[PDB]
Amino acid sequence: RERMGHIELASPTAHIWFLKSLPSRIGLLLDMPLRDIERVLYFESYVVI
Amino acid sequence: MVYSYTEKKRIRKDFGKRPQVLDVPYLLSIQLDSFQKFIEQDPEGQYGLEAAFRSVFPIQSYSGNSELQYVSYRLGEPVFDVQECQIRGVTYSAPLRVKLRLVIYEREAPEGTVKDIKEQEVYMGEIPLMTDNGTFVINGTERVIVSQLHRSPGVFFDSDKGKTHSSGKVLYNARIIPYRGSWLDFEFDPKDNLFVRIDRRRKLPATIILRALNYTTEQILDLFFEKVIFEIRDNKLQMELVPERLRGETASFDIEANGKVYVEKGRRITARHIRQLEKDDVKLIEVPVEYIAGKVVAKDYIDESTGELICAANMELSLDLLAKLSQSGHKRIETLFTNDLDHGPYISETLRVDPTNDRLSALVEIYRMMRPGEPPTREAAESLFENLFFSEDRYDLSAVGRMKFNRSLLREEIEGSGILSKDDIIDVMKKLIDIRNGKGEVDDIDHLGNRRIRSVGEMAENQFRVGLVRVERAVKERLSLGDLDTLMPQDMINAKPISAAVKEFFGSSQLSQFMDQNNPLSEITHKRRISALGPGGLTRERAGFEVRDVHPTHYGRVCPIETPEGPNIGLINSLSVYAQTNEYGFLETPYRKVTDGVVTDEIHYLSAIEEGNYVIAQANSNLDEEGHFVEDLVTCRSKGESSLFSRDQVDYMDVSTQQVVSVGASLIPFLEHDDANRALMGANMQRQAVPTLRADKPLVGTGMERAVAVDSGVTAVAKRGGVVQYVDASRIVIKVNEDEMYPGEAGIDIYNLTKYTRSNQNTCINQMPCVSLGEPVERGDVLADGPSTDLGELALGQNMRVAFMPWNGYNFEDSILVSERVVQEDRFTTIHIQELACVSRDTKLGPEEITADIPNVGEAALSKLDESGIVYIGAEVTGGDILVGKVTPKGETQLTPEEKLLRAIFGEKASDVKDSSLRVPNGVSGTVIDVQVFTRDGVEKDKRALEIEEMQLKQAKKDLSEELQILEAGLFSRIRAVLVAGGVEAEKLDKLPRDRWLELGLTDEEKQNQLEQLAEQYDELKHEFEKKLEAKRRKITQGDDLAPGVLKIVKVYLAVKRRIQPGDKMAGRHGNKGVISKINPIEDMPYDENGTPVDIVLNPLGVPSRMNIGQILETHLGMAAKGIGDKINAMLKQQQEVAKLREFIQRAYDLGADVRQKVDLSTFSDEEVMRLAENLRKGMPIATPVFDGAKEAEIKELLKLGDLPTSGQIRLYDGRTGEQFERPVTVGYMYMLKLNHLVDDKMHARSTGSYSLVTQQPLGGKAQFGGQRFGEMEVWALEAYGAAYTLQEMLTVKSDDVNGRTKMYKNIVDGNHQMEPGMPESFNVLLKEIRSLGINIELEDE
Amino acid sequence: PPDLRPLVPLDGGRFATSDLNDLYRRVINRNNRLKRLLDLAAPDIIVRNEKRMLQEAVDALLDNGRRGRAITGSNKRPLKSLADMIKGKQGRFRQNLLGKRVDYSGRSVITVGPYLRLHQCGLPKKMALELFKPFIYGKLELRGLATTIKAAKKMVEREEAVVWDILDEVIREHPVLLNRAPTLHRLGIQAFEPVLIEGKAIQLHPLVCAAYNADFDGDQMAVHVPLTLEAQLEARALMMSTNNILSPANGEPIIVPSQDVVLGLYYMTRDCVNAKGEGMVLTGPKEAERLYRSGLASLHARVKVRITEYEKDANGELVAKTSLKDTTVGRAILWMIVPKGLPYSIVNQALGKKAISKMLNTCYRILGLKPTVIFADQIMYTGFAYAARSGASVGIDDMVIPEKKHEIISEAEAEVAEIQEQFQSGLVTAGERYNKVIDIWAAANDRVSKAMMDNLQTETVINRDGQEEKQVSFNSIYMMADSGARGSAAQIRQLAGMRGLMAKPDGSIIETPITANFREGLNVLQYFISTHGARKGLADTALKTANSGYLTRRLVDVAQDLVVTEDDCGTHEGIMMTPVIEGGDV
DNA sequence: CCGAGCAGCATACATTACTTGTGAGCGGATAAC
DNA sequence: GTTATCCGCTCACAATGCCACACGCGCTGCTCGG
Ligand SMILES: [Mg+2]
Repeated sequence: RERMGHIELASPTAHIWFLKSLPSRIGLLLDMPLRDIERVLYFESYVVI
Repeated sequence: MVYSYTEKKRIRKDFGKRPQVLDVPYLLSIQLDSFQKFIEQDPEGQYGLEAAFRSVFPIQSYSGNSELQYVSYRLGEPVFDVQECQIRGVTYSAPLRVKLRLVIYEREAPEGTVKDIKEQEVYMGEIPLMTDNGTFVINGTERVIVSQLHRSPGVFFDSDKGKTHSSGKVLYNARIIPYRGSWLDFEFDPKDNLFVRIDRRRKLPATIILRALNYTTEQILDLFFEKVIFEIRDNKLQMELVPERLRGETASFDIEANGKVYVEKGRRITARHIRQLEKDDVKLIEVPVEYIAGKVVAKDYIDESTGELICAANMELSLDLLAKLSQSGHKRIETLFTNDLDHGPYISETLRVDPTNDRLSALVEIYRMMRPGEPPTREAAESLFENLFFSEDRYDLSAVGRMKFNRSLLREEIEGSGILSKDDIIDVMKKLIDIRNGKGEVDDIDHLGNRRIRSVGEMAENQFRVGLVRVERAVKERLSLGDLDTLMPQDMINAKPISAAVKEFFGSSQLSQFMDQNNPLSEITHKRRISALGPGGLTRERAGFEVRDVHPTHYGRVCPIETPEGPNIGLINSLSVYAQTNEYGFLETPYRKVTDGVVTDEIHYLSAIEEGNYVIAQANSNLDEEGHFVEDLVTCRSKGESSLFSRDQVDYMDVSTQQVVSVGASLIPFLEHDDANRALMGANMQRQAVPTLRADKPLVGTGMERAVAVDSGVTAVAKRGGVVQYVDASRIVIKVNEDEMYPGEAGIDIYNLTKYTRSNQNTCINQMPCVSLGEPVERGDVLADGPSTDLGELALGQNMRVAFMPWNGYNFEDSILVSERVVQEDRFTTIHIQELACVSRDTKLGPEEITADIPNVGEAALSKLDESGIVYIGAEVTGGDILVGKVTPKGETQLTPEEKLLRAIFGEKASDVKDSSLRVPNGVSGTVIDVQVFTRDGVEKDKRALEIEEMQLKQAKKDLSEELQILEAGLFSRIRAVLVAGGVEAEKLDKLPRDRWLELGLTDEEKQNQLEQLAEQYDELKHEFEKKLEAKRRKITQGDDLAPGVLKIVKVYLAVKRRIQPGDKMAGRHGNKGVISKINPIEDMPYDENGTPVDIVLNPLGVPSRMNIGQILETHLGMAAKGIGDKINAMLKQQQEVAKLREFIQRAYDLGADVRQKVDLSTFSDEEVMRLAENLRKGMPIATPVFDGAKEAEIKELLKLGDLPTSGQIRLYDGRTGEQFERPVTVGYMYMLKLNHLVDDKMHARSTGSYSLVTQQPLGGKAQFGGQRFGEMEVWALEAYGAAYTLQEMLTVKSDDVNGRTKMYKNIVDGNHQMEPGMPESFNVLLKEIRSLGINIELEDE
Repeated sequence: PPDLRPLVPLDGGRFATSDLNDLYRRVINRNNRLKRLLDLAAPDIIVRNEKRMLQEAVDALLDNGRRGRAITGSNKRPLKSLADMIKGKQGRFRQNLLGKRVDYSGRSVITVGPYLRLHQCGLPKKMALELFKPFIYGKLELRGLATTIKAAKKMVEREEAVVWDILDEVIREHPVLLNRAPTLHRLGIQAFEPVLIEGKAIQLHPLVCAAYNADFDGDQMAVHVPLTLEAQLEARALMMSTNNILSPANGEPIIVPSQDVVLGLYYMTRDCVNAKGEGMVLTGPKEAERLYRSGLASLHARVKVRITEYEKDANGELVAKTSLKDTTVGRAILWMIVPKGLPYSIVNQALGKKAISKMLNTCYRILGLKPTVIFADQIMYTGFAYAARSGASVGIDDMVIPEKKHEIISEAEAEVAEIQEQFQSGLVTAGERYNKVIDIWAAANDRVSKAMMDNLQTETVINRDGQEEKQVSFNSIYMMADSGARGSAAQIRQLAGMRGLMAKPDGSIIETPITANFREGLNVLQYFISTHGARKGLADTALKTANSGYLTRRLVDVAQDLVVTEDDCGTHEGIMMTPVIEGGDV
């Protein structure tokens, strides 16, 4: 009833709460419109760093 | 004289003056009819299976020139019988086969085929038939599919009354809904811009779709406006004028014409001058060129040689551009007619906002809108738009819907295509634009003219077509990839999806549900019940306070008084008594045709709108026996309202008073004396009634009881009249007369009266035979009363002697105090039957066996069972005992084959025992009455199974043997008649038995041929009956379908003679519910001066608040009925002569003022009068129609017939003291029901026990032995008081903190009420759930 | 953790897969496949799409809401994500944390049981024997009647003749909690002392059942047993019925004798002008009681009775002033219940319902609390007693119709007829015509109502030693009304007199009203319109219940913090309370 | 050669579906310097 | 033109409590199996 498990994700992944909970935490934290953030999370864009 | 043999037993005295003209129709007429239009081979292709078939067929390949089609279909008779299907636990399915012809157009060649393959009768699943009572015997249970009331497909125009934009600019939207497709609609933006929308997509300025249909700006502007011409004459541009145009609004200058001046240079031309202009017939008006400012031109004008366009189509106009263009022509300047009130400029604004310009741009715009992000080609968008509509398959208007549409636009041709059309779209647009202007009018949705019912057949064929289109796709792709000519049309299609769809519908539907089968009335009202929920229908969440309210057109088409109280009022509705679905699907009600002045007895059925046309009279309009209203300003209803009208103004009378209410409310005597708010709960309580031991007629009925009993199923009604040959307590055997019989089938027919059998509400059903032995019966007469039925009359409760007076508060608020005499006579003791099923799996660890021995329990727990391991039929078990009888393979993973060899022969069945045996649940006692055993074929048998199968075999064999006996009797009569008419055989065929008959001999020549005939047909018949006995025996002892790893389902039944007790819930028939409070001793109830006590004593303070005086009136009439009965009892105690008793009864039957029935009491046999009187010993049953009830004066006269006081009030006496109550109290005989809210289903408590495993809390539910739930509001209350410690202990140590609660237990058994609380494991579960998310939540250190 | 998402089994091996395991399997499967792809040279677009799919699956697991759905196989419904196990009416908060199911309780259906005292409450033997089981085990261990716990379980299983004595002992003062299903306000849960009864019903005092807003239509009630000592004493001190006698909302008394006793007392306090026994002198109330029970004097006849009404001249004293007041036998009998406090003027009146509330209020004001609860219980007892002894009974011939109703209705009919003719004669606009029609109809309705009232309330014209005298009616109806026992005159006139106008579904008012009444017949149209109104009302109730529930739930979760901590904030700013004046009266 | 487990599948599609009432972030039109 | 301003567009997010009862709860063609 107590012990928890963990999954070593084979690649990083977003946390659906902080992405789609108005106002999106990531959006305000990055000064980036949420639409572009969604378009780059789901692999249909690019972002220069 | 018109009364059947059933009626002549107890003919109910009938009040009511209105002469009924139309007998109440077959109550279930909806359901069967529905399934009829679903199951018969309709050659018109309009509806039924044919409809779905011809909609999906003919399929083809990927245009691969290989087609499938159906020739016709058929339905083999079901393999089982409705009783056998219901008891064995299998649907009452019917195989469905169809003639599939497959053509293969070889390539390359034109239309033609050398490769044809004709595979008939392919087995595409089985469909559940509808029994002759409208139900659907699905596996085990008996479902009923309610009809669903919903928006009719078509078009309608809603106002959207200002709820948006807070502007009072009400924006009339208009929508078109198909039957199978994507609906469409238009809206007026608050900027007066039309906006087209597909079902729910991004809004689009409507005019775009116009270009989507080969329509340029020119045609679009032409089809929406009036061309005001401007002819450039020698000067002044004399445009053509119609007076109402300039009538309009403010004028600007003088409008002189033909020399004279007709309107000065003023403003807002007065109607007088406009009429004067109409007189003068002006065809042209000299106007200044400056006036044309807005005036956007329609025709697209170009220059004569420069190629370019000097005047586009619907761009604008302006003086500069006008002088710029008129240097080429002109002679015909066609502009649009604009006006802010009529012919409003609502299309020009749209074409302004319209971004596109060309048809292909329209296609690409609609294509992007439908599904964004796709490469728009010509073919892609074009095919998408030609599939959105204009496609027989992807869309259909449901010719009923085509009628609704085609009529809502005032067109004439009712018939029409089932597909949209450009003219239809532009007509809808024109209608909507008119709605934005003055003319035209919006139409509400709750009006029955727009809400159609959808029966079982229609929804069934809908689901069938849905399940069919997917197998169509599958067979198309398989025909594509698969070979052209090698196959046989029996495997490219699979019955799996068809069966899956139809079975998931009939079994697990939002609409279908197990029948409310605890009462005949409940059964009926649940069959003819109209719902508004379900697929394609609204839900109770988004219902809205508007829909539930009754619309003035509900009168006669749907009952307004019967509807479930609570979260769904008005959604669920009971269909009216005389109501009847239309050909298209609307609710048409009968009406009496009124000629000029006379009221005919002819009837017409009318829908909502047809009735709205005429003016309808009323049934309470007292006639004059010749079609004439004795009044003049008769009340009437013309257009959804009530008003007075003269005698020569009506056009249709109501058929009968009862047509306003449902069959449910129809059973409420003196209904019109009750508040609707009470009659609702009255009907609803009447539905939930419960059958008793000795059902008995209700003294005050409404005549509808005979019809509702005989039209339901619970009664075993005779098929063909004749003589009752043999009656028993379980079987009936009738010998039909010589007229209604066939060549074979000597005439006997058998009715197996279903004895005590479970129901979907765990209450008993039973058909005791009502007819005696040898009494002749006619066609369609009740031969066995069902549950809560008496002599073919619906009889739910009992006629209890009640009195209205407070009794020491034992009936304080609404309670009820009864007499122990009611308990002693078992007037209310019901029977409760419940089943318990034990399954025998086949675990991969090992199979399941039902052996008698149990490894652990003592002798007691194995005493009830038999040698096989099942209880005997009769052991009065109690909660905890063992019904079966089952052991399981417990252990696993030893893997010592040196011991496996031991326990494979020496311990073959003593290795891994475990007593997972079916015990009766804790609390439920009773008697075991029946045991069914379903054994999976292959699994060998059990002794009890063999015994029950042999018993069933014997029962079946008895019928065939009795039929064989009657056939042999006829055949030996034939032989003896042949072997006596010559020979001669005189003292042989009487003394000599059947031993040597089939081998004797008369003279050979022809009589030996007679012997050949009548002695070879003998053994031919014998062989035939042997064949059919073998067939029945096969059906009895064949396999049983138990799919997912199960071997033997053993079902055991338990019966309880559930008595009455303080705590049950009883009610009359007027919503006067109440909890029974005390079984007061008989010597304490109030009692009349004649020593008779009173059974029930109600509370009078319940009448004046809940204003339903009807019951009291009923009660009065009750004491009338019993009165007569009492008097008759006198005539029956002393053996009074039959003539005198007949005379008295005859005086009784004709007491009303002017009653509809006139029985004579003559032409009744001097002994049939005696049987009738004996049936009337317990009181004269009285029929009072719903809205033709007996007035109080008739009740006074009836009481005067007896020796009872007219006031209906008698000086009582307190059984305790012995002194009389002053103020003589009311006492009568009221009918009283009993509801299955009985106390033994609610009272239970929980000290300790099991707990939920995910959250360590006690379970919820009486069955799970769980405890009550302390809810939010309970906690808020508990903490409202300063009950800190109470709330704390109720939170932690009562329900959670497993260590804390075990400590509390161990500490409270030790006489110390101190708690050691902690952290409720529910909270730790919450911690672990949040922590399972990315969130980190901790308990702070300090 | 695994246990919190348990794979619950079935009778065979058909383990019901909790959707959490399904989501986790989906995600871990994406992860394993993606790792395997990462190892095999990673075709770039392939691994791209695979990471996208894994992101989608993880999003669905954390919340199935956004990004479409993740529907289970062949069961067209979304899967409970983690958030779905926290939010909503089934989330852990509103489902298990805030309100958790209790293992130590029970429920049943409530009868009346009008004999028990105000703090007592009925309890079925079965329910008590099931609830107090641990206490019974403890008591048995004490008396040594069963040394082992399993022996005591067996003894309770057999219900030996000693276990009932034990149970009766163990609850002699042990309180208990009774609760109604919708617990709207604080009184929805009260504390009583149980009394063992038979059957399975739960008796409860009628007054508190008027407080629970509990009828006897079969409404069920839940029981609870406070087991720790703190909780027992807390229920005894705080939520015992003899503590809650004023609503926390208004300082009005919640213990109001509702019906069936106000009728009783009202009948006991009236005055027939010529009743058997009128004109005597009684040496006291007990004398009148004996004179009545012996069947010599009517329950209500004017007499001269000596009465000793006590008083409190100085604070604490109780003087007695033995007066000789003109009264009736009934009032004198009732005087044997007032507890040495209130003056005689509290009884001498007709003593309807508002009068009973006033009497109880002034008794709580003068004498304190304990004599007031005893006095209220005595009132309830005597009210039921003499109500039964009265035999109040409504018959069909009780409700009368005034002999002008037919005439008034015919006259108003002539009026509306000539008005409508005037309209069709072009003398008044249709709207003002409608207005005139509804106006004359309402006027005729008021006429009929007043006529019915003036004929019913005083039809009793009796004579004493001579000619004739009028008096307030003795009709059963209007005795259930004038006393305020049940129903108002508005419902009476809607029963005997004309039913009046009725309302369209939209809210407008039909021209032609329901000229008929309940005692007479109702035509089909009239019943139809009444049904319009009734269904409007019922739908309104069925929606307002849920809406008000949501409202109060929002309320209690914005003020749930307020607790009075400080004893004196020490400020000077308040509001200027002034009597409200809407323009008319105050 | 079909019976008994499995792995990732909106069944592939056009599924689909009127108003629910309210707040709140957001993108195209808008006034001003 | 731009910079800040505002207004309609679309999406998230709530829907009384209990009680009881009922019903159901993947599959399926690929995969492991003889
Ligand atoms: Mg209630």
